[PDB]
Amino acid sequence: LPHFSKDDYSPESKGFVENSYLRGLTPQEFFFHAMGGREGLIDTAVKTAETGYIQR
Amino acid sequence: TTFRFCRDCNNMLYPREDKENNRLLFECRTCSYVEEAGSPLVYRHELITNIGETAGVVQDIGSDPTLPRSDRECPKCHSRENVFFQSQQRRKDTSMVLFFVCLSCSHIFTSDQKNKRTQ
Amino acid sequence: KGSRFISTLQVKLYGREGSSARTIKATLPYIKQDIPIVIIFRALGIIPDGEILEHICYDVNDWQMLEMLKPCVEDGFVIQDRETALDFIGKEKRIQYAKDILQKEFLPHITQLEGFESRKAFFLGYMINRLLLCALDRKDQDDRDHFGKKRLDLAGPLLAQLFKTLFKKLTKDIFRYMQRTVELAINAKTITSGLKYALATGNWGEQKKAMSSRAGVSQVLNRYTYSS
Amino acid sequence: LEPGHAADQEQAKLIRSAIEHTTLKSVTIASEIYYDPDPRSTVIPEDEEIIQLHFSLQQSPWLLRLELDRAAMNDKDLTMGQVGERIKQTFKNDLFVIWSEDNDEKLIIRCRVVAEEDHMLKKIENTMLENITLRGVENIERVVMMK
Amino acid sequence: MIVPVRCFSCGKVVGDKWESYLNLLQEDELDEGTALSRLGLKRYCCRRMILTHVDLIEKFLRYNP
Amino acid sequence: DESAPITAEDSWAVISAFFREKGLVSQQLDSFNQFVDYTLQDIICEDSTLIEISFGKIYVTKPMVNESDGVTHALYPQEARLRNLTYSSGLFVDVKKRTYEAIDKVFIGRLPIMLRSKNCYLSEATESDLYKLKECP
Amino acid sequence: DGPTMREITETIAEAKKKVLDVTKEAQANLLTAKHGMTLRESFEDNVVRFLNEARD
Amino acid sequence: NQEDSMIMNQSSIDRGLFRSLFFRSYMDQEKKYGMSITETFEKPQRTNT
Amino acid sequence: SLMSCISVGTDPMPIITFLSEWGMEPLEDYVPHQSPDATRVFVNGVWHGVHRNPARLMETLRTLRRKGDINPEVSMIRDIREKELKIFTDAGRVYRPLFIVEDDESLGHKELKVRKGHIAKLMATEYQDEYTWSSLLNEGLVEYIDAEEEESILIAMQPEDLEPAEADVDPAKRIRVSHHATTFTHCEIHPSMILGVAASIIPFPDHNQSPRNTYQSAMGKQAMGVFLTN
DNA sequence: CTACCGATAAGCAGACGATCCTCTCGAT
RNA sequence: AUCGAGAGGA
Ligand SMILES: [Zn+2]
Ligand SMILES: [Zn+2]
Ligand SMILES: [Zn+2]
Repeated sequence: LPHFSKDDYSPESKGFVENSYLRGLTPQEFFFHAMGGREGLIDTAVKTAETGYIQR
Repeated sequence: TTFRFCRDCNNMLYPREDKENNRLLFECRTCSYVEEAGSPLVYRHELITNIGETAGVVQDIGSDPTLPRSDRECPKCHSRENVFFQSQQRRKDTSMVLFFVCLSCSHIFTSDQKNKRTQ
Repeated sequence: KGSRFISTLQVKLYGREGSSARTIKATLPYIKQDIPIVIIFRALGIIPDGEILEHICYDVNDWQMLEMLKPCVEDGFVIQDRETALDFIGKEKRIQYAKDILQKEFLPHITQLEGFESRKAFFLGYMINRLLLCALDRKDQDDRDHFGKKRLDLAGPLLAQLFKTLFKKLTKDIFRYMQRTVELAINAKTITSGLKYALATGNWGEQKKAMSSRAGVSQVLNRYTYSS
Repeated sequence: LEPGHAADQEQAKLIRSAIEHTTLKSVTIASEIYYDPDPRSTVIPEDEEIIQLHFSLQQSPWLLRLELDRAAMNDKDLTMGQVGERIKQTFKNDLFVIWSEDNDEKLIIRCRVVAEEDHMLKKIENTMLENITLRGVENIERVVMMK
Repeated sequence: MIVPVRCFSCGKVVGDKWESYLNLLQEDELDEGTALSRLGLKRYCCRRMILTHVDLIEKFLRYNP
Repeated sequence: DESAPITAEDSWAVISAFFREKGLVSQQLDSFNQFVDYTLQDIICEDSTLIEISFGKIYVTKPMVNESDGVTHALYPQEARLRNLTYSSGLFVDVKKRTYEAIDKVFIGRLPIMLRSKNCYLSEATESDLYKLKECP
Repeated sequence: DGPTMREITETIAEAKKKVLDVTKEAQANLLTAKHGMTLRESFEDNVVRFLNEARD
Repeated sequence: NQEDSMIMNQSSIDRGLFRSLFFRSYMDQEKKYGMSITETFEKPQRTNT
Repeated sequence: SLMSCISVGTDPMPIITFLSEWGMEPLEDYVPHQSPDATRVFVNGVWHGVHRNPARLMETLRTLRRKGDINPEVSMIRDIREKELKIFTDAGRVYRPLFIVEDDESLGHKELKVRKGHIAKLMATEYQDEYTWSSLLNEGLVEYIDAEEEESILIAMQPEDLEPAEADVDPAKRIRVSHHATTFTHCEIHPSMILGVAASIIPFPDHNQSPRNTYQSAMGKQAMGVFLTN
């Protein structure tokens, strides 16, 4: 994200979310977790397609 | 490597053998020109490389707000003012070494503790 | 602003890493094949080998890059002047054909006139530079999903596409009512009725719909809640 | 592993290096072609020491010269000798090869074909990088030991 | 849409308290907490009844016909 | 004082500044105004001229109806919805006809209008006018 | 847990420095590659592991 | 109230909890074409149909 | 997102003209091997020429956009290390507004350009309903940015918790990142503006597992309400 | 000792792509 | 009534 410097490899820079649903996500964390969540929705939509065909 | 061009045509100069005298001659095949070679080195490959590591390290590099700034001393401008980055040689098997620029004398130094370095 | 000519240029580096004879050829619109780049560069204006590389490799010390272009020079050794370079492409009348393609179809942004070349010639050099800078594994392949490289088309740009088509079909129709008036009948419906159809259906096309732009651009709003 | 002779860890390393496929390309730093006409002498000062020897227990002025990464010459158990004989037995009787000692300052292999000959030596170095199997079974790329 | 009669959850009549509430807020410049308290709305279900309420009827009345 | 820095609170002041000036569907409206004000004039000039008939300054009315057998009514969104009509202004252009001498004003269909754009009646109505017009404020 | 929150915090925090150190290591070219993988691949592996363990 | 189901207070429903109006509209016109064939709005009866 | 917009598309031709009047050899006069440092200049993907000393070119260009004299929706991307300066007047580019952080006071040492003074005049205008968004935009207090330009800037997240300096903690609060980069060019107007219209209704979304948040935005649309007054 | 073939590699083509369901809108 | 398209449910 453009709130970071270049060549930053630390946890928080690349998606580690020091916080818990109770404590609440930070802005950055919120976004990263969003990116992760999307990836989950995507292949759930893709799995059901794939397996629906396998079954047939 | 380094290779050269015709003085007249301005075309690529292809090497050829003297035979009789045992020396190496570049010649152009557009016109006729011919010169003696400066090095014996004709061709070179490099697979493990260095060039393109320090890459576009240029005066205004200080003004770039997206480069991080460390606390290192500099080997010559004993200043503590520097910007840094990883090898610009964007390739799967490059090291993770940092390169620093002494925002005071533009001296380029490295975080590396194994390798010799002449930039 | 005005006219949409999507003619795509490819500059493509042949032969893999490990494979020798790494030629660089290019794709030209209308052109039946792919031409070694040094012919393109002649065909433009630039003839001497060393000036061509000057236009490509912006550094005298970059031996690796230069090295990569050695097989390109040999690639265009059979051709040594503007008139024969242009000739490869495509009587004699085929030289004319090429001289147009370079100025009408080859990189139409920049210019589309006559007196330039030098600008199209530097840009090709820039493309090549950028391609090589990548085979040399010194800068990465391009992120095809970088939002700064995408554009959203809205009401204006959509309607403007449509209007052009409609207004040209109107304009072509007056050239036809001009002919039959051998010795004022402007069909306003074309523009009225055409614009309705695309806004009525999703079909951003008017009676074509083969154009899958039909993807319902324009659909029936939605008022279930203020938030929806 | 052999039912032996099954948990003998070092005996298992032997098998790995026997199968993990190794190309010459994967050990070379750089390759160069030089014009060096004196079969008996070198324009390159670095070598020279190397040239006297390898006459103990016709050619061409075109020298092909490789440099091998000492670092990655241990990550696989590779001796200059194996690397040489390997090259040697490929071209058998039309490439004359010499090389540096295993523990010298730099690791180098020098070869000469045994005109239009500037171009043939360059095609060789294609075969040399992309076709010499040092050891191991082709296809078997990376190989891990596990317990 | 007008103050509902009778809190949903409990049944206490709140439909007669909309006027007074608007006045305790504007006229005596009070705060919704002590406004609600003074109107005799203690259980927080009835409190939500008036505090949440949006009076859209005003905007409906604004259409001429 | 007033030279002082800002706290995170003060940023809603600014989001309020935004929105007050752009609203929520600005990117729709700005696309349309650009099309009407400028781009529409251009499409006219291009292959436009004929071979001799040439085109010029384009005029866009305020939306109206053509009440078949009767008057041109000025048309409002509410009525359009109810009468299943198209809320759309007419297009007029200057058409010159140069008959050489040798060598050797005009209706052009109807453009549907985006509501609450510059060309639409609602674009500068006060809230009380909107209630009068039955469009929701 | 009041006390438990402090533990969890000082537990992530160790895995923070543990990643620091490895990074600091890799930047000084003293990181060795695990047989058959890239220098940078092994770093990612180490870091991702120190962080999953941290969470768990 | 198991498996993503829920229990609702009937008393508080009666007092108006989560009530909605529902409107539907139906449209019609007389005829599409003809100079001597128009459809009619009328309360129809017999006549041979 | 809430606060984002789309470029309408201005005319390039004043800029091209202005450029070749502030240095910049055109392209046909350019000789590479004798002026290699020259940052090359692009407008809309057209390479018009080169320019030695681009850090003043760029500094003028930016001061002109922030004056208003160059359309605020034009984006200007100087790439220091790639020796490139690219200007886009292309229509249809998405962009979002943000605060302009500027070197102030002493050669530290950044501040926001908006002050308490500015905020008061905005609220003066709100309550008496003089000083508007455009006011902020014309006095260079706020800026527009598209992803491309986003590439070359350092953005803060909150004025305070992202730069007051350094000199105890509440255990209930979410754990912060750092300052750790002190070379800001811009600041977020507010992080919550990353969200669209639907996800804006979700209360505490930062306490939810993300796919749920997506689900709620599917359902907010299906909920009975009062779609209009009329 | 040049040609003929049966033969192994190099190269553009395509028919699929979760089930059921509900509604509405334009065009004919 | 049918053809297409779009929105949406598990
Ligand atoms: Zn010559
Ligand atoms: Zn220094
Ligand atoms: Zn109650």
